[PDB]
Amino acid sequence: ATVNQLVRKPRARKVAKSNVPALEACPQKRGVCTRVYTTTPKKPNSALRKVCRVRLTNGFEVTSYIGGEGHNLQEHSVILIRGGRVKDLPGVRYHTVRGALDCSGVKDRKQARSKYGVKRPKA
Amino acid sequence: GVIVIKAQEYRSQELNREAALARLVAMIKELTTEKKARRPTRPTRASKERRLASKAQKSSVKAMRG
RNA sequence: UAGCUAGUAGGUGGGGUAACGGCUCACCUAGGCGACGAUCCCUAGCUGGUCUGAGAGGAUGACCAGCCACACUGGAACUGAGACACGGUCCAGACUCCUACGGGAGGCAGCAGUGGGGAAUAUUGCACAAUGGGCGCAAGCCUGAUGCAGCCAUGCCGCGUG
RNA sequence: CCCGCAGAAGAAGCACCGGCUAACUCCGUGCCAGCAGCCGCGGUAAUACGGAGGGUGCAAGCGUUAAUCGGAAUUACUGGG
RNA sequence: CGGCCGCAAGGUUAAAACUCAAAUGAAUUGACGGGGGCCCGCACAAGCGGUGGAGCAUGUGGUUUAAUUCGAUGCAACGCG
RNA sequence: AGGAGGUAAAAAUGUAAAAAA
Repeated sequence: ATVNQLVRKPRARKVAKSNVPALEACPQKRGVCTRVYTTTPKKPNSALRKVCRVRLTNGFEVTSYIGGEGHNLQEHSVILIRGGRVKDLPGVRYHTVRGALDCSGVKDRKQARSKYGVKRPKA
Repeated sequence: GVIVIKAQEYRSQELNREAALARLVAMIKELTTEKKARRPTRPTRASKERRLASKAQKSSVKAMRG
């Protein structure tokens, strides 16, 4: 509407926001994975998810989500981080790829073996 | 750790002795017994209150495709 | 980000370059730029195009081609048709190597490769047969341009596992 | 490129099966442990969790994350209030 | 936050980080109102006689025990099964 | 039938004793 208002002030395109603020266009990043803990989600559900803070290689203390059940981390043992949210933890933006550089894929896991670092029993 | 306490205001030296004796007892006891730990606590009304939402919500979320 | 600029705006004359020009001095005029967005700050090589989209637009500029710019950092020239120069020279600095301590040497953002950073990205391969260039009367000589292979499912396309 | 031998030998996975969206049952755990792109699932019968078997999709690829556009006529000049 | 205006109180201009999957409008049906109107019931008013006071009977809670069987536990459990 | 004044009062929350770690 009002072309003259448009020729003075152009149609400003709203800035599209990203949801993985690690770094622009960085798929995965390595993380030291310091101080691991376990707390509880919000109102609708209730559990004790294994979650940790992650000191990144660019000095970013991001908060991630330790997946699965059988972990192998504590204060050290550098791993890998992938994006994604779980909505239950009020304030998480990062996931963790099990079967990482310093975290093994959990055993006694037969189905859903693409992720969670599950090796297919060749025998 | 070579503690040095100065007992000054009192013309009598022996009055300053007990003034230093008072400064001895309070200094060490305040550093002796610390805080009481072992917090936190487990939720109480979650067993009910949280489930209260689940009893009224599920009756509404049954869409039945449109 | 509201004013910006003082060889700065123009004039005259001399100097100057292959070439007109404050490109440079002497003197005169007091101007010129500015909301149609100047100075100032952040970001960025640009384009034919690429991806998507009904179209218009939106994002982008790896690969191929055109153009600009850079060569450890800054500056400055010289030879010459042309650079003010990747693999030439002079100076200063930073960082390494050689040393008889006097004094010198060097530049992979060329092809491979090493460390390193990183989520990640390949052999210290073979040969100038073809094509292109350079030089030469020609024959020829050199070329990690180029031509192929090694490695990778990275994508596309295709057959197979009857 | 062509020719001969050729024992089927030497060659099939991964995701998903609550709705969104093609695809189902049982056992184990009992809001604990976990799954999840969106709403959400689970209080001892869970088609949504873990596993088993059956099903579907795509295929030497398969899913996740990331980035762009589309859907977004939710920056609308075409094309909004 | 910075600029500007302001004696000051402040005003004007005008973000982002982070965060939820909503917030919101109008109308509809109920429900509710220490909102209004109409109407009914021992609701009250008008009285009669009790409970709660004492004893006893009987049921429950609690407590206790080797057990004090289970269940019922506002009105609508408690001389109940 | 219009009308005109007129006549009205205090009282909260829903783990609500049931926990500690």
